[PDB]
Amino acid sequence: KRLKKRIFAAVSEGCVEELRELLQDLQDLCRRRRGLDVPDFLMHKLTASDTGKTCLMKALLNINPNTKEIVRILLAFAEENDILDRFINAEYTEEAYEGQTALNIAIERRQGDIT
Amino acid sequence: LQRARTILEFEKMLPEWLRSRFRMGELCKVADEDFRLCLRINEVKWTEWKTHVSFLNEDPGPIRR
Repeated sequence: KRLKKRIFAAVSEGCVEELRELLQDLQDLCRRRRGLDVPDFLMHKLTASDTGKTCLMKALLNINPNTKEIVRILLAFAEENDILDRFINAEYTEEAYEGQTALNIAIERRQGDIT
Repeated sequence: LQRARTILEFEKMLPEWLRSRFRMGELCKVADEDFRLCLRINEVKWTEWKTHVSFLNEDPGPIRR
């Protein structure tokens, strides 16, 4: 169940219902492995194995007139498992355009409101 | 026009297999089956400050790798 490819799709379109079902599913899978990697494994399920890109970086790529609700529930998920500081201030680590947090995109996407 | 008048004639008197690949070749279109049509890359400057809806990639400068 490649949930990453599902949720990278689901933010590319921006269906909040499809996103929420992905959100309920991955959190339910997180509760099954409540061992030691409760900040680590969830991050790796958000982290691109190539590029370091999270869903949030993918989110600010494709603009959408639904995205204010999209990011909001996404951050509510980030605060839910206490990962937000590691999540938000995560940067591009694929050493091409490196050091790029998604905050960079938010000014570049001229969306100062949600920024 | 006159240097353009020349340059095709050299190519016209070039029946090789055209090793001089002058172009990005078969670079894919947005159409899911049409991954064809060799393309070009060019550069634009400051006007029309706005959000950009349509794009193709995750914005590198050259191609990746």
